[PDB]
Amino acid sequence: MSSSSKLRLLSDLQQLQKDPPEGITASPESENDLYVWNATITGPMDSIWEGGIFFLRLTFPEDYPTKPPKVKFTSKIFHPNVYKDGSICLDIVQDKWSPIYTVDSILTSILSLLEDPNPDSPANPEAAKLFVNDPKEYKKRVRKC
Repeated sequence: MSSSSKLRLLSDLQQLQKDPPEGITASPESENDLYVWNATITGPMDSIWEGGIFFLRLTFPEDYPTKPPKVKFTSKIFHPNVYKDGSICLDIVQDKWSPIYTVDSILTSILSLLEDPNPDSPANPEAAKLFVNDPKEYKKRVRKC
């Protein structure tokens, strides 16, 4: 189980280093622990996110990819699917996890959440209600966290 999770994490990193997705970076924090990663994503170049860069922490279980990583924002953010501690409500790293998802797919999915939030799972109900009912105020709260 230890060698298989190491090998899969090595494989996920090799994929990212070969074809890095636009605006996304990710890697182990230290070469001695493949199970704790830092990542950055670049928000859409629109009037809400303004190309802002956000920091994330991914921590992987010992039996990855059978179980998903835990992913959280370490940058502060105002967003319908992000809890106060930065943890993200995203079903593909939760109830809908599948070993088919690499770090690349996970981070690509999280960037999509930024530009297109899911109002159905409001981790942040205030943000969700503004996104749905008052977009000008939503944008205001996004830009001043």
